[PDB]
Amino acid sequence: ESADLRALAKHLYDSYIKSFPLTKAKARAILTGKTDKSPFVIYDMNSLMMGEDKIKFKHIKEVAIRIFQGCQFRSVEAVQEITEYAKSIPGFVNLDLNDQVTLLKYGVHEIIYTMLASLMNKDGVLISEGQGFMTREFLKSLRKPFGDFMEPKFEFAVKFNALELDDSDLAIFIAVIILSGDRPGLLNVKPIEDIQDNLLQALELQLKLNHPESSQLFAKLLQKMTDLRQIVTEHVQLLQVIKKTETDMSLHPLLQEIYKD
Amino acid sequence: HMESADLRALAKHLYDSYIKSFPLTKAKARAILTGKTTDKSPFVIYDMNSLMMGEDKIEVAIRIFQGCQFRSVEAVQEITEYAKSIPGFVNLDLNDQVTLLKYGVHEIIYTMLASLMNKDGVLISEGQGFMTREFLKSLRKPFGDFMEPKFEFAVKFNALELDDSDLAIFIAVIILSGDRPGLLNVKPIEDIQDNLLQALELQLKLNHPESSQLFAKLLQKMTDLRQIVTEHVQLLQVIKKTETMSLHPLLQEIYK
Ligand SMILES: O=C(O)c1cccc(COc2cc(C(=O)O)ccc2-c2nn(C(=O)c3c(Cl)cccc3C(F)(F)F)c3ccc(Cl)cc23)c1
Ligand SMILES: O=C(O)c1cccc(COc2cc(C(=O)O)ccc2-c2nn(C(=O)c3c(Cl)cccc3C(F)(F)F)c3ccc(Cl)cc23)c1
Repeated sequence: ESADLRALAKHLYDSYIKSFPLTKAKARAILTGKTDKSPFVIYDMNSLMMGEDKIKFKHIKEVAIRIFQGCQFRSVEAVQEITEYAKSIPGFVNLDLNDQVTLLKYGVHEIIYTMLASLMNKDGVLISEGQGFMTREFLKSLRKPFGDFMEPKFEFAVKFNALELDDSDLAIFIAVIILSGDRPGLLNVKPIEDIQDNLLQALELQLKLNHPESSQLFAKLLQKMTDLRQIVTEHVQLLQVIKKTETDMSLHPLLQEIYKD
Repeated sequence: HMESADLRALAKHLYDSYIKSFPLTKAKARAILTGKTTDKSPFVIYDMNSLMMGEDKIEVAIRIFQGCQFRSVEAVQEITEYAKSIPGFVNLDLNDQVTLLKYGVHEIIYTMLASLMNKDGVLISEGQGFMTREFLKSLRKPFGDFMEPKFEFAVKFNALELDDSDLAIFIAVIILSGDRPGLLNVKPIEDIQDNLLQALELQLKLNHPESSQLFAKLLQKMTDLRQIVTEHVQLLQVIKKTETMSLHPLLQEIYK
Protein backbone atom coordinates (compact mmCIF):
# COMPACT_ATOMS: atom_id res chain seq x y z
CA GLU A 1 0.00 0.00 0.00
CA SER A 2 3.00 2.29 0.58
CA ALA A 3 3.43 2.91 -3.16
CA ASP A 4 -0.24 3.96 -3.35
CA LEU A 5 0.51 6.71 -0.84
CA ARG A 6 3.50 7.86 -2.90
CA ALA A 7 1.18 7.92 -5.94
CA LEU A 8 -1.35 9.98 -4.00
CA ALA A 9 1.45 12.30 -2.85
CA LYS A 10 2.75 12.84 -6.39
CA HIS A 11 -0.79 13.28 -7.74
CA LEU A 12 -1.43 16.04 -5.22
CA TYR A 13 1.98 17.64 -5.82
CA ASP A 14 1.36 17.74 -9.59
CA SER A 15 -2.05 19.34 -9.11
CA TYR A 16 -0.77 21.81 -6.51
CA ILE A 17 1.77 23.12 -9.04
CA LYS A 18 -0.94 23.55 -11.69
CA SER A 19 -3.38 25.31 -9.31
CA PHE A 20 -1.37 27.98 -7.54
CA PRO A 21 0.46 30.88 -9.24
CA LEU A 22 3.56 31.12 -7.02
CA THR A 23 4.98 27.95 -5.44
CA LYS A 24 6.89 28.04 -2.16
CA ALA A 25 10.07 26.86 -3.87
CA LYS A 26 9.88 29.84 -6.22
CA ALA A 27 8.94 32.26 -3.42
CA ARG A 28 11.97 31.14 -1.41
CA ALA A 29 14.31 31.93 -4.28
CA ILE A 30 12.86 35.43 -4.46
CA LEU A 31 12.82 36.10 -0.72
CA THR A 32 16.34 34.83 0.01
CA GLY A 33 17.91 36.51 -3.02
CA LYS A 34 19.22 33.26 -4.53
CA THR A 35 17.06 34.02 -7.54
CA ASP A 36 16.08 36.32 -12.54
CA LYS A 37 15.29 39.93 -11.53
CA SER A 38 14.52 41.75 -8.26
CA PRO A 39 10.97 42.52 -7.07
CA PHE A 40 9.52 45.95 -6.49
CA VAL A 41 9.74 46.84 -2.79
CA ILE A 42 6.98 48.68 -0.93
CA TYR A 43 8.37 50.06 2.34
CA ASP A 44 6.46 53.35 2.82
CA MET A 45 3.76 55.53 1.26
CA ASN A 46 5.76 56.83 -1.71
CA SER A 47 7.04 53.41 -2.74
CA LEU A 48 3.44 52.09 -2.69
CA MET A 49 2.46 54.94 -4.99
CA MET A 50 5.16 54.07 -7.50
CA GLY A 51 4.55 50.32 -7.32
CA GLU A 52 0.96 50.87 -8.41
CA ASP A 53 2.27 52.22 -11.73
CA LYS A 54 4.62 49.21 -11.95
CA ILE A 55 3.05 45.93 -10.83
CA LYS A 56 -0.52 44.66 -11.02
CA PHE A 57 -2.26 45.23 -7.70
CA LYS A 58 -5.29 43.47 -6.29
CA HIS A 59 -6.81 46.67 -4.98
CA ILE A 60 -8.33 49.35 -7.21
CA LYS A 61 -8.96 56.49 -0.69
CA GLU A 62 -6.88 56.27 2.49
CA VAL A 63 -3.84 54.04 2.11
CA ALA A 64 -4.44 51.54 4.93
CA ILE A 65 -7.92 50.74 3.58
CA ARG A 66 -6.58 50.13 0.08
CA ILE A 67 -3.94 47.69 1.37
CA PHE A 68 -6.60 45.98 3.47
CA GLN A 69 -8.89 45.61 0.45
CA GLY A 70 -5.98 44.33 -1.64
CA CYS A 71 -5.55 41.51 0.88
CA GLN A 72 -9.25 40.71 0.60
CA PHE A 73 -9.43 40.61 -3.18
CA ARG A 74 -6.26 38.51 -3.33
CA SER A 75 -7.97 36.13 -0.92
CA VAL A 76 -10.95 36.04 -3.32
CA GLU A 77 -8.58 34.69 -6.02
CA ALA A 78 -6.98 32.22 -3.59
CA VAL A 79 -10.45 30.79 -2.85
CA GLN A 80 -10.89 29.96 -6.54
CA GLU A 81 -7.39 28.50 -6.68
CA ILE A 82 -8.09 26.33 -3.63
CA THR A 83 -11.50 25.36 -5.04
CA GLU A 84 -9.93 24.17 -8.27
CA TYR A 85 -7.21 22.29 -6.35
CA ALA A 86 -9.82 20.58 -4.10
CA LYS A 87 -11.50 19.06 -7.17
CA SER A 88 -8.33 17.01 -7.81
CA ILE A 89 -8.25 15.32 -4.39
CA PRO A 90 -9.28 11.67 -5.09
CA GLY A 91 -12.81 11.22 -3.79
CA PHE A 92 -13.69 14.91 -3.34
CA VAL A 93 -15.95 15.44 -6.36
CA ASN A 94 -17.91 12.30 -5.53
CA LEU A 95 -18.91 13.87 -2.22
CA ASP A 96 -22.43 15.23 -1.76
CA LEU A 97 -22.53 18.67 -3.34
CA ASN A 98 -23.62 20.47 -0.16
CA ASP A 99 -20.74 18.77 1.70
CA GLN A 100 -18.20 19.96 -0.92
CA VAL A 101 -19.44 23.55 -0.48
CA THR A 102 -19.32 23.21 3.32
CA LEU A 103 -15.76 21.84 3.39
CA LEU A 104 -14.58 24.69 1.17
CA LYS A 105 -16.52 27.35 3.09
CA TYR A 106 -14.88 26.35 6.38
CA GLY A 107 -11.43 25.44 5.05
CA VAL A 108 -10.34 28.30 2.79
CA HIS A 109 -9.35 30.55 5.69
CA GLU A 110 -7.04 27.96 7.28
CA ILE A 111 -5.49 27.18 3.90
CA ILE A 112 -4.98 30.81 2.91
CA TYR A 113 -3.12 31.51 6.16
CA THR A 114 -1.10 28.33 5.62
CA MET A 115 -0.08 29.21 2.05
CA LEU A 116 0.48 32.87 2.86
CA ALA A 117 3.37 31.69 5.06
CA SER A 118 5.01 30.29 1.92
CA LEU A 119 5.12 33.89 0.60
CA MET A 120 6.41 35.49 3.84
CA ASN A 121 9.58 35.79 5.82
CA LYS A 122 10.23 37.76 9.00
CA ASP A 123 10.80 40.90 6.87
CA GLY A 124 7.84 40.96 4.45
CA VAL A 125 5.51 39.22 1.98
CA LEU A 126 5.61 38.60 -1.76
CA ILE A 127 2.64 40.01 -3.70
CA SER A 128 1.53 40.14 -7.34
CA GLU A 129 2.90 36.68 -8.14
CA GLY A 130 6.30 37.53 -6.72
CA GLN A 131 6.88 40.74 -8.64
CA GLY A 132 6.36 42.82 -5.49
CA PHE A 133 7.55 42.62 -1.85
CA MET A 134 5.78 44.60 0.88
CA THR A 135 7.68 44.95 4.14
CA ARG A 136 6.47 43.86 7.57
CA GLU A 137 7.57 47.27 8.90
CA PHE A 138 5.27 49.15 6.55
CA LEU A 139 2.31 46.78 7.02
CA LYS A 140 2.70 46.77 10.82
CA SER A 141 2.85 50.57 10.97
CA LEU A 142 -0.51 51.16 9.28
CA ARG A 143 -2.95 53.25 11.26
CA LYS A 144 -5.84 52.46 13.67
CA PRO A 145 -6.79 48.72 13.55
CA PHE A 146 -5.13 47.86 10.24
CA GLY A 147 -1.56 47.74 11.54
CA ASP A 148 -2.55 45.21 14.20
CA PHE A 149 -4.58 43.25 11.64
CA MET A 150 -1.49 42.63 9.47
CA GLU A 151 1.14 41.71 12.08
CA PRO A 152 -0.49 38.48 13.46
CA LYS A 153 -0.11 36.96 9.98
CA PHE A 154 3.67 37.36 10.09
CA GLU A 155 3.87 36.06 13.67
CA PHE A 156 2.07 32.94 12.49
CA ALA A 157 4.09 32.54 9.28
CA VAL A 158 7.45 32.83 11.06
CA LYS A 159 6.57 30.01 13.46
CA PHE A 160 5.05 27.87 10.70
CA ASN A 161 8.01 28.30 8.36
CA ALA A 162 10.35 26.91 11.04
CA LEU A 163 9.01 23.48 10.05
CA GLU A 164 10.73 23.99 6.66
CA LEU A 165 8.03 22.31 4.60
CA ASP A 166 8.27 22.17 0.84
CA ASP A 167 5.49 22.13 -1.74
CA SER A 168 5.26 18.35 -1.85
CA ASP A 169 4.62 18.37 1.91
CA LEU A 170 2.13 21.25 1.64
CA ALA A 171 0.11 19.72 -1.22
CA ILE A 172 -0.93 16.85 1.09
CA PHE A 173 -1.30 19.00 4.25
CA ILE A 174 -3.68 21.37 2.43
CA ALA A 175 -5.73 18.36 1.33
CA VAL A 176 -5.93 17.14 4.94
CA ILE A 177 -7.37 20.50 6.04
CA ILE A 178 -10.08 20.46 3.37
CA LEU A 179 -11.21 16.94 4.29
CA SER A 180 -12.07 17.79 7.91
CA GLY A 181 -15.11 15.83 9.03
CA ASP A 182 -15.95 18.13 11.96
CA ARG A 183 -17.13 21.12 9.92
CA PRO A 184 -20.60 22.27 11.03
CA GLY A 185 -23.51 21.11 8.90
CA LEU A 186 -21.91 18.21 7.02
CA LEU A 187 -24.46 15.62 5.89
CA ASN A 188 -22.19 12.60 5.32
CA VAL A 189 -19.07 12.67 7.51
CA LYS A 190 -17.98 9.09 6.85
CA PRO A 191 -16.56 9.44 3.30
CA ILE A 192 -14.84 12.69 4.33
CA GLU A 193 -13.00 10.97 7.18
CA ASP A 194 -12.27 8.02 4.89
CA ILE A 195 -10.49 10.32 2.45
CA GLN A 196 -8.75 12.24 5.23
CA ASP A 197 -7.57 8.98 6.77
CA ASN A 198 -5.85 8.29 3.43
CA LEU A 199 -4.31 11.74 3.12
CA LEU A 200 -2.98 11.52 6.69
CA GLN A 201 -1.27 8.23 5.90
CA ALA A 202 0.25 9.88 2.85
CA LEU A 203 1.34 12.94 4.80
CA GLU A 204 2.96 10.70 7.43
CA LEU A 205 4.88 8.72 4.80
CA GLN A 206 5.85 11.82 2.84
CA LEU A 207 7.27 13.50 5.93
CA LYS A 208 9.24 10.42 7.04
CA LEU A 209 10.91 10.14 3.61
CA ASN A 210 11.36 13.84 2.84
CA HIS A 211 12.55 14.83 6.34
CA PRO A 212 14.07 11.65 7.79
CA GLU A 213 16.12 13.57 10.38
CA SER A 214 13.13 15.64 11.61
CA SER A 215 11.58 13.52 14.38
CA GLN A 216 7.81 13.56 14.91
CA LEU A 217 7.37 16.30 12.30
CA PHE A 218 4.04 14.71 11.40
CA ALA A 219 2.86 15.23 14.98
CA LYS A 220 4.29 18.76 15.07
CA LEU A 221 2.59 19.66 11.80
CA LEU A 222 -0.77 18.42 13.10
CA GLN A 223 -0.26 20.59 16.19
CA LYS A 224 -0.09 23.56 13.80
CA MET A 225 -3.78 22.95 13.09
CA THR A 226 -4.25 24.28 16.61
CA ASP A 227 -2.53 27.54 15.62
CA LEU A 228 -4.62 27.70 12.45
CA ARG A 229 -7.99 27.40 14.20
CA GLN A 230 -6.98 29.95 16.87
CA ILE A 231 -5.88 32.58 14.38
CA VAL A 232 -8.85 32.12 12.05
CA THR A 233 -11.21 32.72 14.98
CA GLU A 234 -9.40 35.85 16.16
CA HIS A 235 -9.22 36.90 12.51
CA VAL A 236 -13.02 36.88 12.43
CA GLN A 237 -13.17 38.91 15.67
CA LEU A 238 -10.86 41.42 14.01
CA LEU A 239 -13.00 41.77 10.88
CA GLN A 240 -16.03 42.54 13.05
CA VAL A 241 -14.32 45.43 14.86
CA ILE A 242 -13.14 46.88 11.53
CA LYS A 243 -16.63 46.63 9.99
CA LYS A 244 -18.33 48.22 13.02
CA THR A 245 -15.91 51.20 13.02
CA GLU A 246 -14.99 51.88 9.38
CA THR A 247 -17.64 53.36 7.09
CA ASP A 248 -14.95 55.09 5.05
CA MET A 249 -14.66 51.60 3.49
CA SER A 250 -17.39 52.16 0.91
CA LEU A 251 -17.13 49.93 -2.19
CA HIS A 252 -19.57 49.40 -5.02
CA PRO A 253 -22.29 46.99 -3.79
CA LEU A 254 -21.27 44.44 -6.45
CA LEU A 255 -17.72 44.32 -5.07
CA GLN A 256 -19.22 44.02 -1.58
CA GLU A 257 -21.22 40.99 -2.76
CA ILE A 258 -18.10 39.45 -4.29
CA TYR A 259 -16.06 39.61 -1.07
CA LYS A 260 -18.90 38.86 1.39
CA ASP A 261 -16.87 35.71 2.41
CA HIS B 1 15.23 8.56 18.69
CA MET B 2 14.31 5.86 21.18
CA GLU B 3 14.39 2.09 20.98
CA SER B 4 10.90 0.60 20.95
CA ALA B 5 11.47 -1.13 24.31
CA ASP B 6 12.37 2.20 25.96
CA LEU B 7 9.05 3.63 24.73
CA ARG B 8 7.10 0.73 26.25
CA ALA B 9 9.00 1.34 29.48
CA LEU B 10 8.02 5.01 29.33
CA ALA B 11 4.35 4.11 28.67
CA LYS B 12 4.21 1.87 31.75
CA HIS B 13 5.94 4.50 33.90
CA LEU B 14 3.33 7.11 32.93
CA TYR B 15 0.34 4.75 33.30
CA ASP B 16 1.65 3.70 36.72
CA SER B 17 1.95 7.32 37.93
CA TYR B 18 -1.43 8.24 36.50
CA ILE B 19 -2.99 5.49 38.60
CA LYS B 20 -1.15 6.76 41.67
CA SER B 21 -2.07 10.42 41.03
CA PHE B 22 -5.78 10.26 40.10
CA PRO B 23 -8.54 9.05 42.45
CA LEU B 24 -11.16 7.97 39.94
CA THR B 25 -9.75 6.12 36.94
CA LYS B 26 -11.64 5.86 33.65
CA ALA B 27 -11.90 2.07 34.00
CA LYS B 28 -13.64 2.59 37.35
CA ALA B 29 -15.85 5.32 35.84
CA ARG B 30 -17.03 2.94 33.08
CA ALA B 31 -17.76 0.17 35.62
CA ILE B 32 -20.05 2.56 37.54
CA LEU B 33 -21.68 4.09 34.45
CA THR B 34 -22.41 0.93 32.47
CA GLY B 35 -23.61 -0.71 35.65
CA LYS B 36 -24.44 -4.41 36.08
CA THR B 37 -22.98 -3.85 39.56
CA THR B 38 -24.95 -3.89 42.80
CA ASP B 39 -22.12 -2.27 44.85
CA LYS B 40 -20.71 0.48 42.60
CA SER B 41 -24.12 2.02 41.86
CA PRO B 42 -24.66 5.81 42.04
CA PHE B 43 -27.39 8.04 43.38
CA VAL B 44 -28.82 10.02 40.47
CA ILE B 45 -29.55 13.76 40.79
CA TYR B 46 -31.99 14.82 38.09
CA ASP B 47 -33.98 17.65 39.75
CA MET B 48 -34.23 19.85 42.84
CA ASN B 49 -35.68 17.24 45.19
CA SER B 50 -33.08 14.59 44.37
CA LEU B 51 -30.38 17.22 44.96
CA MET B 52 -31.90 17.75 48.42
CA MET B 53 -31.86 13.99 49.03
CA GLY B 54 -28.33 13.57 47.64
CA GLU B 55 -26.86 15.76 50.38
CA ASP B 56 -28.02 13.25 53.04
CA LYS B 57 -26.71 10.26 50.99
CA ILE B 58 -23.41 10.97 49.19
CA GLU B 59 -28.96 29.04 45.50
CA VAL B 60 -28.81 25.82 43.52
CA ALA B 61 -26.89 26.87 40.39
CA ILE B 62 -24.16 28.50 42.50
CA ARG B 63 -23.82 25.48 44.78
CA ILE B 64 -23.31 23.28 41.74
CA PHE B 65 -20.80 25.78 40.36
CA GLN B 66 -18.90 25.66 43.64
CA GLY B 67 -19.01 21.87 43.46
CA CYS B 68 -17.41 22.03 40.00
CA GLN B 69 -14.83 24.55 41.13
CA PHE B 70 -13.70 22.74 44.27
CA ARG B 71 -13.21 19.60 42.23
CA SER B 72 -11.27 21.51 39.54
CA VAL B 73 -8.89 22.76 42.23
CA GLU B 74 -8.35 19.21 43.42
CA ALA B 75 -7.87 18.32 39.76
CA VAL B 76 -5.15 20.99 39.43
CA GLN B 77 -3.46 19.51 42.50
CA GLU B 78 -3.60 15.96 41.06
CA ILE B 79 -2.41 17.03 37.60
CA THR B 80 0.47 18.92 39.22
CA GLU B 81 1.53 15.82 41.14
CA TYR B 82 1.29 13.72 37.98
CA ALA B 83 3.35 16.27 36.05
CA LYS B 84 6.13 15.94 38.61
CA SER B 85 6.61 12.33 37.52
CA ILE B 86 6.97 12.98 33.79
CA PRO B 87 10.70 12.33 33.27
CA GLY B 88 12.44 15.65 32.67
CA PHE B 89 9.63 17.93 33.86
CA VAL B 90 11.12 18.83 37.25
CA ASN B 91 14.55 19.35 35.58
CA LEU B 92 13.04 22.15 33.46
CA ASP B 93 13.48 25.82 34.37
CA LEU B 94 11.21 26.58 37.31
CA ASN B 95 9.30 29.37 35.55
CA ASP B 96 8.65 27.07 32.58
CA GLN B 97 7.24 24.41 34.91
CA VAL B 98 4.71 26.98 36.13
CA THR B 99 4.04 28.11 32.56
CA LEU B 100 3.40 24.59 31.26
CA LEU B 101 1.01 23.84 34.13
CA LYS B 102 -0.74 27.21 34.00
CA TYR B 103 -1.77 26.58 30.36
CA GLY B 104 -2.18 22.82 30.45
CA VAL B 105 -4.39 22.09 33.43
CA HIS B 106 -7.57 23.34 31.75
CA GLU B 107 -7.02 21.22 28.65
CA ILE B 108 -6.36 18.19 30.90
CA ILE B 109 -9.32 18.76 33.23
CA TYR B 110 -11.60 18.81 30.19
CA THR B 111 -9.88 15.66 28.88
CA MET B 112 -10.31 13.77 32.13
CA LEU B 113 -13.79 15.15 32.77
CA ALA B 114 -14.85 13.22 29.65
CA SER B 115 -13.84 9.98 31.43
CA LEU B 116 -16.56 10.72 34.01
CA MET B 117 -19.23 11.45 31.36
CA ASN B 118 -21.68 9.80 29.03
CA LYS B 119 -24.32 11.55 26.90
CA ASP B 120 -26.69 11.53 29.90
CA GLY B 121 -24.54 12.91 32.76
CA VAL B 122 -21.40 13.08 34.88
CA LEU B 123 -20.04 11.20 37.90
CA ILE B 124 -19.61 13.16 41.13
CA SER B 125 -18.41 12.51 44.68
CA GLU B 126 -15.75 9.98 43.60
CA GLY B 127 -18.42 8.08 41.68
CA GLN B 128 -21.08 7.86 44.42
CA GLY B 129 -23.34 10.32 42.58
CA PHE B 130 -24.41 10.97 39.02
CA MET B 131 -25.80 14.34 37.95
CA THR B 132 -27.74 14.38 34.69
CA ARG B 133 -26.87 16.51 31.68
CA GLU B 134 -30.52 17.57 31.38
CA PHE B 135 -30.60 18.95 34.93
CA LEU B 136 -27.26 20.74 34.55
CA LYS B 137 -28.17 22.21 31.16
CA SER B 138 -31.41 23.63 32.61
CA LEU B 139 -29.79 25.72 35.34
CA ARG B 140 -30.65 29.43 35.44
CA LYS B 141 -28.95 32.65 34.23
CA PRO B 142 -25.61 31.85 32.55
CA PHE B 143 -24.92 28.57 34.40
CA GLY B 144 -27.00 26.20 32.26
CA ASP B 145 -25.08 27.00 29.09
CA PHE B 146 -21.81 26.99 31.02
CA MET B 147 -22.35 23.30 31.87
CA GLU B 148 -23.44 21.94 28.48
CA PRO B 149 -20.22 22.49 26.40
CA LYS B 150 -18.34 20.08 28.67
CA PHE B 151 -20.76 17.31 27.65
CA GLU B 152 -20.58 18.32 23.98
CA PHE B 153 -16.83 17.80 24.07
CA ALA B 154 -16.94 14.63 26.17
CA VAL B 155 -19.29 12.80 23.79
CA LYS B 156 -17.04 13.51 20.80
CA PHE B 157 -13.80 12.73 22.66
CA ASN B 158 -15.13 9.52 24.21
CA ALA B 159 -15.97 8.25 20.71
CA LEU B 160 -12.22 7.52 20.37
CA GLU B 161 -12.55 4.83 23.07
CA LEU B 162 -9.31 5.62 24.89
CA ASP B 163 -8.45 3.77 28.05
CA ASP B 164 -6.34 5.01 30.93
CA SER B 165 -3.06 3.67 29.56
CA ASP B 166 -3.60 5.78 26.42
CA LEU B 167 -4.74 8.85 28.39
CA ALA B 168 -1.72 8.83 30.71
CA ILE B 169 0.53 9.50 27.73
CA PHE B 170 -1.87 11.92 26.01
CA ILE B 171 -2.08 14.01 29.20
CA ALA B 172 1.73 14.15 29.37
CA VAL B 173 1.97 15.27 25.73
CA ILE B 174 -0.38 18.17 26.51
CA ILE B 175 1.66 19.40 29.46
CA LEU B 176 4.93 19.34 27.50
CA SER B 177 3.79 21.74 24.78
CA GLY B 178 6.65 24.01 23.71
CA ASP B 179 4.29 26.51 22.04
CA ARG B 180 2.89 27.85 25.32
CA PRO B 181 3.16 31.63 25.79
CA GLY B 182 6.23 32.90 27.62
CA LEU B 183 8.38 29.77 27.76
CA LEU B 184 12.05 30.48 28.27
CA ASN B 185 13.61 27.27 26.84
CA VAL B 186 11.39 25.65 24.24
CA LYS B 187 13.99 23.12 23.08
CA PRO B 188 14.17 20.97 26.27
CA ILE B 189 10.37 20.92 26.37
CA GLU B 190 10.19 19.74 22.76
CA ASP B 191 12.79 17.03 23.32
CA ILE B 192 10.62 15.59 26.07
CA GLN B 193 7.43 15.87 24.02
CA ASP B 194 9.12 14.16 21.06
CA ASN B 195 9.73 11.27 23.43
CA LEU B 196 6.16 11.33 24.78
CA LEU B 197 4.74 11.59 21.23
CA GLN B 198 6.85 8.61 20.11
CA ALA B 199 5.50 6.76 23.12
CA LEU B 200 1.91 7.77 22.36
CA GLU B 201 2.28 6.68 18.73
CA LEU B 202 3.51 3.22 19.69
CA GLN B 203 0.96 2.84 22.51
CA LEU B 204 -1.96 3.62 20.18
CA LYS B 205 -0.62 1.27 17.49
CA LEU B 206 -0.45 -1.64 19.96
CA ASN B 207 -3.58 -0.96 22.01
CA HIS B 208 -5.85 -0.01 19.05
CA PRO B 209 -4.31 -1.86 16.10
CA GLU B 210 -7.55 -1.87 14.07
CA SER B 211 -8.12 1.86 14.71
CA SER B 212 -6.36 3.50 11.78
CA GLN B 213 -4.67 6.89 12.26
CA LEU B 214 -5.90 7.14 15.85
CA PHE B 215 -2.67 8.98 16.67
CA ALA B 216 -3.52 11.72 14.17
CA LYS B 217 -7.20 11.78 15.22
CA LEU B 218 -6.20 12.13 18.87
CA LEU B 219 -3.80 15.00 18.07
CA GLN B 220 -6.62 16.73 16.20
CA LYS B 221 -8.50 16.65 19.51
CA MET B 222 -5.82 18.93 21.02
CA THR B 223 -7.25 21.48 18.61
CA ASP B 224 -10.74 21.15 20.09
CA LEU B 225 -9.28 21.56 23.57
CA ARG B 226 -7.68 24.92 22.76
CA GLN B 227 -10.98 26.37 21.47
CA ILE B 228 -13.06 25.12 24.38
CA VAL B 229 -10.64 26.33 27.03
CA THR B 230 -10.83 29.79 25.46
CA GLU B 231 -14.62 29.78 25.38
CA HIS B 232 -14.52 28.56 28.98
CA VAL B 233 -12.45 31.51 30.25
CA GLN B 234 -14.63 33.97 28.31
CA LEU B 235 -17.73 32.47 29.94
CA LEU B 236 -16.25 32.62 33.45
CA GLN B 237 -15.52 36.32 32.95
CA VAL B 238 -19.12 37.14 32.03
CA ILE B 239 -20.38 35.14 35.03
CA LYS B 240 -18.01 37.02 37.34
CA LYS B 241 -19.62 40.31 36.27
CA THR B 242 -22.99 39.15 37.62
CA GLU B 243 -22.15 36.82 40.53
CA THR B 244 -20.40 38.11 43.65
CA MET B 245 -19.36 33.45 44.30
CA SER B 246 -15.55 33.77 44.37
CA LEU B 247 -12.74 31.56 43.07
CA HIS B 248 -10.06 29.47 44.74
CA PRO B 249 -6.66 31.25 44.72
CA LEU B 250 -5.12 28.42 42.67
CA LEU B 251 -7.66 28.94 39.87
CA GLN B 252 -7.46 32.72 40.35
CA GLU B 253 -3.74 32.75 39.54
CA ILE B 254 -4.14 30.42 36.54
CA TYR B 255 -6.55 32.73 34.71
CA LYS B 256 -4.54 35.98 35.13
O1 LIG C 1 -2.41 42.72 -3.96
C1 LIG C 1 -2.30 43.50 -2.97
O2 LIG C 1 -2.52 44.75 -2.98
C2 LIG C 1 -1.84 42.91 -1.66
C3 LIG C 1 -1.62 43.73 -0.56
C4 LIG C 1 -1.18 43.19 0.63
C5 LIG C 1 -0.96 41.83 0.73
C6 LIG C 1 -1.18 41.00 -0.36
C7 LIG C 1 -0.96 39.52 -0.29
O3 LIG C 1 -1.89 39.00 0.66
C8 LIG C 1 -2.23 37.69 0.56
C9 LIG C 1 -1.77 36.91 -0.48
C10 LIG C 1 -2.15 35.58 -0.60
C11 LIG C 1 -1.60 34.75 -1.72
O4 LIG C 1 -1.16 35.34 -2.73
O5 LIG C 1 -1.53 33.50 -1.57
C12 LIG C 1 -2.98 35.02 0.36
C13 LIG C 1 -3.44 35.79 1.41
C14 LIG C 1 -3.10 37.15 1.52
C15 LIG C 1 -3.55 37.88 2.72
N1 LIG C 1 -4.76 37.64 3.20
N2 LIG C 1 -4.90 38.38 4.35
C16 LIG C 1 -6.06 38.34 5.12
O6 LIG C 1 -6.32 39.23 5.91
C17 LIG C 1 -6.91 37.12 4.93
C18 LIG C 1 -6.37 35.88 5.25
CL1 LIG C 1 -4.77 35.74 5.88
C19 LIG C 1 -7.11 34.72 5.11
C20 LIG C 1 -8.39 34.80 4.61
C21 LIG C 1 -8.94 36.02 4.28
C22 LIG C 1 -8.21 37.19 4.42
C23 LIG C 1 -8.85 38.49 4.04
F1 LIG C 1 -9.82 38.33 3.16
F2 LIG C 1 -9.34 39.13 5.08
F3 LIG C 1 -8.00 39.34 3.47
C24 LIG C 1 -3.73 39.07 4.65
C25 LIG C 1 -3.39 39.91 5.71
C26 LIG C 1 -2.11 40.42 5.73
C27 LIG C 1 -1.22 40.11 4.71
CL2 LIG C 1 0.38 40.80 4.79
C28 LIG C 1 -1.55 39.30 3.64
C29 LIG C 1 -2.84 38.75 3.62
C30 LIG C 1 -1.62 41.55 -1.55
O1 LIG D 1 -19.71 18.72 43.46
C1 LIG D 1 -20.70 18.96 42.72
O2 LIG D 1 -21.82 19.34 43.13
C2 LIG D 1 -20.54 18.75 41.23
C3 LIG D 1 -21.61 18.98 40.38
C4 LIG D 1 -21.48 18.76 39.03
C5 LIG D 1 -20.27 18.32 38.51
C6 LIG D 1 -19.19 18.07 39.35
C7 LIG D 1 -17.89 17.56 38.79
O3 LIG D 1 -17.24 18.51 37.94
C8 LIG D 1 -15.93 18.31 37.63
C9 LIG D 1 -15.27 17.21 38.12
C10 LIG D 1 -13.92 17.00 37.83
C11 LIG D 1 -13.24 15.78 38.35
O4 LIG D 1 -13.93 15.02 39.09
O5 LIG D 1 -12.06 15.56 38.00
C12 LIG D 1 -13.24 17.91 37.03
C13 LIG D 1 -13.90 19.03 36.55
C14 LIG D 1 -15.24 19.26 36.86
C15 LIG D 1 -15.91 20.43 36.28
N1 LIG D 1 -15.27 21.58 36.21
N2 LIG D 1 -16.10 22.48 35.57
C16 LIG D 1 -15.70 23.80 35.34
O6 LIG D 1 -16.52 24.65 35.09
C17 LIG D 1 -14.23 24.07 35.38
C18 LIG D 1 -13.39 23.36 34.51
CL1 LIG D 1 -14.05 22.21 33.40
C19 LIG D 1 -12.02 23.56 34.51
C20 LIG D 1 -11.48 24.47 35.38
C21 LIG D 1 -12.28 25.18 36.25
C22 LIG D 1 -13.66 24.99 36.27
C23 LIG D 1 -14.48 25.81 37.21
F1 LIG D 1 -13.80 26.20 38.27
F2 LIG D 1 -14.92 26.93 36.64
F3 LIG D 1 -15.56 25.19 37.67
C24 LIG D 1 -17.28 21.86 35.17
C25 LIG D 1 -18.40 22.32 34.48
C26 LIG D 1 -19.41 21.42 34.22
C27 LIG D 1 -19.30 20.10 34.66
CL2 LIG D 1 -20.60 19.00 34.31
C28 LIG D 1 -18.21 19.64 35.36
C29 LIG D 1 -17.17 20.54 35.61
C30 LIG D 1 -19.34 18.29 40.71
